[PDB]
Amino acid sequence: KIIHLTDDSFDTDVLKADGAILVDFWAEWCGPCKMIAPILDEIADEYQGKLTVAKLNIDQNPGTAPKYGIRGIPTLLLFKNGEVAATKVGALSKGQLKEFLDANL
Amino acid sequence: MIVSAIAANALLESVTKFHCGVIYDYSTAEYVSYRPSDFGAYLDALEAEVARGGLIVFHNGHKYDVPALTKLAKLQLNREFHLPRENCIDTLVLSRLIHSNLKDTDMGLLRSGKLPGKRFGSHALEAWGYRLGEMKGEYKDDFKRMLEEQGEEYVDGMEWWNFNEEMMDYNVQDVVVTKALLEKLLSDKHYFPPEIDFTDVGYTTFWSESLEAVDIEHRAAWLLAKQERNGFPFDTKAIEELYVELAARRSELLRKLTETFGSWYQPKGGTEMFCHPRTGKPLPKYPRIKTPKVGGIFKKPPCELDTREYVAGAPYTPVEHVVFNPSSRDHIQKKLQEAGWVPTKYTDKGAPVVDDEVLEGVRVDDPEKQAAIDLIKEYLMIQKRIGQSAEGDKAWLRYVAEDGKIHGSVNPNGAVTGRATHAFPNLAQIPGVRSPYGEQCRAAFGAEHHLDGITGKPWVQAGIDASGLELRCLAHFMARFDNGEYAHEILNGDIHTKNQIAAELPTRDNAKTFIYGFLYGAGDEKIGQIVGAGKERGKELKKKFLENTPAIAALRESIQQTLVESSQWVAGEQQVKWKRRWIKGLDGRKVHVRSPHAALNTLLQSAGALICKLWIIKTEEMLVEKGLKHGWDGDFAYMAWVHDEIQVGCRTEEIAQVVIETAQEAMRWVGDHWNFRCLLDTEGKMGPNWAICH
Amino acid sequence: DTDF
DNA sequence: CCCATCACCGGCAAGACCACCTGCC
DNA sequence: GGCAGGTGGTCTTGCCGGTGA
Ligand SMILES: Cc1cn([C@H]2C[C@H](O)[C@@H](COP(=O)(O)OP(=O)(O)OP(=O)(O)O)O2)c(=O)[nH]c1=O
Ligand SMILES: Cc1cn([C@H]2C[C@H](O)[C@@H](COP(=O)(O)OP(=O)(O)OP(=O)(O)O)O2)c(=O)[nH]c1=O
Ligand SMILES: [Mg+2]
Ligand SMILES: [Mg+2]
Ligand SMILES: [Mg+2]
Repeated sequence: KIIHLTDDSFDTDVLKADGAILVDFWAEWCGPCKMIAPILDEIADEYQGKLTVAKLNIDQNPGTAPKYGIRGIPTLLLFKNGEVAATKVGALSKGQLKEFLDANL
Repeated sequence: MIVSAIAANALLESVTKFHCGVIYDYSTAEYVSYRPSDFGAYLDALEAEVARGGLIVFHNGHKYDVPALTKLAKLQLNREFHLPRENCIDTLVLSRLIHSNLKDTDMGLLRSGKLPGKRFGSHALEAWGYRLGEMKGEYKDDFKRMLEEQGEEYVDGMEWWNFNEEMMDYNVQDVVVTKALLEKLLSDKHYFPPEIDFTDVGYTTFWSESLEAVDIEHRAAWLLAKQERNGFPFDTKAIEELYVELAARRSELLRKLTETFGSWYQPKGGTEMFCHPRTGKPLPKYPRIKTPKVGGIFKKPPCELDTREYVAGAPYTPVEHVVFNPSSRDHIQKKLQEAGWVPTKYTDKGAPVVDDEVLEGVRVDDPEKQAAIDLIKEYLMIQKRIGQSAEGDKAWLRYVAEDGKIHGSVNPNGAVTGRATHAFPNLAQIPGVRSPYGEQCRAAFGAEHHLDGITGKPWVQAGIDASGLELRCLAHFMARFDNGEYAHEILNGDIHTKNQIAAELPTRDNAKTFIYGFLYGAGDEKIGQIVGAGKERGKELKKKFLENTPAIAALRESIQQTLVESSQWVAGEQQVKWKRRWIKGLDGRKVHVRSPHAALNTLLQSAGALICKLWIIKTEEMLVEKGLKHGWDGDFAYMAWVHDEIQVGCRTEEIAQVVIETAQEAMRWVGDHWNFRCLLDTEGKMGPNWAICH
Repeated sequence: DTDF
């Protein structure tokens, strides 16, 4: 359901994706990342049509993360036509994420 | 006897103006103040006391007040003022001697609440006045409040730039506190006989009737103060070029290491605890967290979005992108464990031990990572040399004065055993000639780097070192047990080369560290580490050397019977009943014993220190009585004293040869003075710098 | 006997 | 540490502290 | 303009280690 990005695929999957992409910069050792994971699994399903959820593990793909200045995780970057439309850091709740998306979509 | 204290516009190094002075005369029981225009009268009063064969008491006068007055007298009045050593008394020297135990005997002064924390184990006048109970308030505090009233900003030490009546008053308080300290120290029956009123005697009686330790300490402090003023001729250019070479090698090692170890993300910043989202239970397995208390999708009263990154309530782990840093021990442990290394030994705070011992032994699988471990070991040593020579706060390059010399500080009795301490910078921890870059570092310190003021020709260096000091002290104390057998055998060739061969050690330095590790109670595993083996060889070496000279055990036993009366262990500590918690030093002083297992080290390390203290005192005294003058404008100049070794600058090679012979004669004199049961010897070397004189 |  | 001892000093990493920023009242 | 909270520096400790005798 979710697109697990890689360094080589990020360009062809995020910055050129036609649609609206919500990229989650995470790490396996982070608590909040584990909290927002199920929320993403449901938001990806609810918004299937008007948005696409992608995930980039900052450990496995070290070339992409530095380019966006990750200073905290989980980092939610809403890309809109190759430009970062909105950034929100933290393990938001289903309602806080729904709000964030609806306001920027 | 008179008690005094001065105030000036700066430290000895840059003092240019005398502000005020106070003198308390025991014969009149009155205080006399001297303002800036009374400088000449003040000097006269001090010389008047010297003319009467009296005594002048200062607190740190040997190192500051006396030399400051000489410098200022020449600069402001154009007079040669030189108070003789035998007429000066220093409450700081006396305090460091009688009360060397101030890091433990100060606990209940602070637990109870009576001493301001910042003055803990301090021998300063403020500290001592607090303990005595004379503190009326700091002068710096009064100046700070006058400045906070006028709106002006305070700058470090600006309270001494100009004279004022507040400084004069605080000067009088300085003299009252110095008087209180003098009388509290003289009340110690162990050092000053109660039969004599040391505040009503001439200098000759003060030195003859008081304990020998008081005289040795004042003579040592006066000589080492002169040594500090002399400085150690330093080769600034050579160290600047070495710094350029080391920095280039560091850049290359860092380049190769960052090529091999890429950057990564790791947590940095979290102070909260991540807790379970439904139950609320803390989960301390995860890294520390930060939960924002402000933020949302929108702002407050078609509502305008809130573009700050956080949402109030949404936790997140703060992280940093980190490039490999070989100077860290966390990065090294992390990357090496990610390469297969399995840590064996840890620290009692929860962190694997990453030192040269483990690093030299770490074995991974990737050949590149294994080679990076060697780049790390080189980088760490390179960094040690760069930090000590140029970048550290106390780096040599930061301490070179206008005279091209490093005036390292020395606390004549900083160690509990009677040894001295060295700092700003520590000239007793310069890398040894047998260590990496040690020859260049040691060569940078040398008499050749000083050009004679008259002929302009570089001076020559004379280095003298006590031969097997502490082992000869051991032979002395155990001669009553072995009838002087070891004291005689010890001079059968070099003791360290004989032990090296006997123990089958690679170097003579390894034999020194082994014999001293063993003698001072090292365990089997420790002796193995020292020799580069295990606990088996440790036991072998221990029983081989302890069986050869069994009187060592008897000496240890006798020490216990004299100091300890019973003991018991609770938790990690030993609860000792002390029959007497001290050892009588060669000069009679009390030498605080910290722990029963270090009592033998206390006995031996104190004896050697006191031996060396009289040696450097007698050597200079013999040189002076031979017509030689001390100073760069004379014939010789003490440049450094490293426990049992001296480095003296000499105007000519002939003078250096005389210094070497005189140091040997002074050592034999010291041995005869305290009736040593072991012959004391020294080894001298003539040369251009420290690298060649050792 | 005692020395120290 | 079933204890080598005595010392100084360096860098890293974490807290403490402080001026000064947003955002809401 | 105050209050609460956040941000970015500077300073201070403590840990862990290396240098000498
Ligand atoms: C610095 C200075 C000290 N003094 C004298 C007078 C004071 O009683 C005494 C203060 O010594 P300080 O060197 O100022 O000692 P401190 O406690 O302020 O800080 P630290 O010990 O770390 O150095 O030295 C002067 O007369 N003029 C001066 O410029
Ligand atoms: C090197 C070393 C010395 N010391 C003490 C013992 C020594 O008597 C004193 C002087 O050290 P050194 O002068 O270096 O050695 P030494 O005097 O015993 O023998 P030599 O001069 O002939 O080379 O410092 C130790 O306690 N542990 C040590 O590791
Ligand atoms: Mg003073
Ligand atoms: Mg020696
Ligand atoms: Mg020596």
